[PDB]
Amino acid sequence: KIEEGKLVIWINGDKGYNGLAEVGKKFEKDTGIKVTVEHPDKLEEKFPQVAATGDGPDIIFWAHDRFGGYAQSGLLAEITPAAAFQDKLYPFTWDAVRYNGKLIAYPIAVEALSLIYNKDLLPNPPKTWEEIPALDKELKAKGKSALMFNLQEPYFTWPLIAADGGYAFKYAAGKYDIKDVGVDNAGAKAGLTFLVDLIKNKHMNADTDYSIAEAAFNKGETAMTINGPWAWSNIDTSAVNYGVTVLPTFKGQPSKPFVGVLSAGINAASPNKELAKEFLENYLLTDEGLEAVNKDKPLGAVALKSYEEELAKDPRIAATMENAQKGEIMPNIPQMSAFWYAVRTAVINAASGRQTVDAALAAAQTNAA
Ligand SMILES: OC[C@H]1O[C@H](O[C@H]2[C@H](O)[C@@H](O)[C@@H](O)O[C@@H]2CO)[C@H](O)[C@@H](O)[C@@H]1O
Repeated sequence: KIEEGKLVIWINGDKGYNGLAEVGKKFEKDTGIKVTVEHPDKLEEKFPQVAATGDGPDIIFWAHDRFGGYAQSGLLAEITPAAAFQDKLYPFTWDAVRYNGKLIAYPIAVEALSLIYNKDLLPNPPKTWEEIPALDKELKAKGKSALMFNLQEPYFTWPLIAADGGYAFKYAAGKYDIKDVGVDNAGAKAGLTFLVDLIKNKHMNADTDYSIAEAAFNKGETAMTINGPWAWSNIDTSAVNYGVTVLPTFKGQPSKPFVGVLSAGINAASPNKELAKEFLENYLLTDEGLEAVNKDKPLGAVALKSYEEELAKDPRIAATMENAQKGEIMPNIPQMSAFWYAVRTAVINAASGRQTVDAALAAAQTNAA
């Protein structure tokens, strides 16, 4: 079903799909080959469906945690670029895209969450989570909440959990110990506990998705949020005054957000295996190609060494790096498919209050399998 001769590209609707579209015309200009850009839903789950029955895109863009899962199922393209090309990118980004001594994806960007605040409505930041229960009331004397952020997803709620020692899989002898999961440890339980007890005093709401958080800030209904560099485009153009800084201290310990790497590979069935390699190596990963993508919807700390240290200036990005290096990198193994949903469940359950904090989690230890 994958057609012989052309390119179709898959990337999420929060990154730059209008920036990556403009890059397509320079590729259509020289070689004459067609390059369509797309942004479907549940593409983390749609890809290993369409690929597992001989379909799907030429190229897919996502955090590196799924690609080891796609390398297991056997629906990827093993990339073999020259080592001189691997010398142009920060070496550690390849240690993400290497499941079992062999290559499967190019790295493009380095992601991490960072505290954004409404400099206008709230001048200085809180440095513990602990003071937000007092911070809420003062702004709630003007119809405005302290913090709001997507609670439904685990990516945003994990930073707070990890702080006090909350871990997916224990780091035992190079590889990851699957058999010791740590979502239901004493530190993690108390982390989640604080997210729930924030909500129980109406200082956040339980069912606040992504769209509500963004909009609420981007106009001004609330004075804080937790989001990536990708949301700086809409904030800038919605004309808000905002700094970026550290993700603050749960129990005098730093939030450890899971550090993703926006990476890309090619389909197993695909007949255009060297067509994407000429597109990837030459056009996109450049100080012209990564510019127009960063223009539309920022990536922050890019993987190509040359363009990264040209835009390392912005205190926003530096602060994004500060969180990132203080947090830890996402593991790549297959069960990271299952790990994310185990918590995704357990969070919402206790978040609203449907279940006890301890039961939802001590269940979710089982779910990671
Ligand atoms: O922790 C899992 C949770 O976060 C990540 O999703 C991120 C993704 O990493 C970013 O590149 C961007 O797309 O924002 C996403 C959240 O909306 C995980 O990759 C994914 O399992 C899940 O969303």
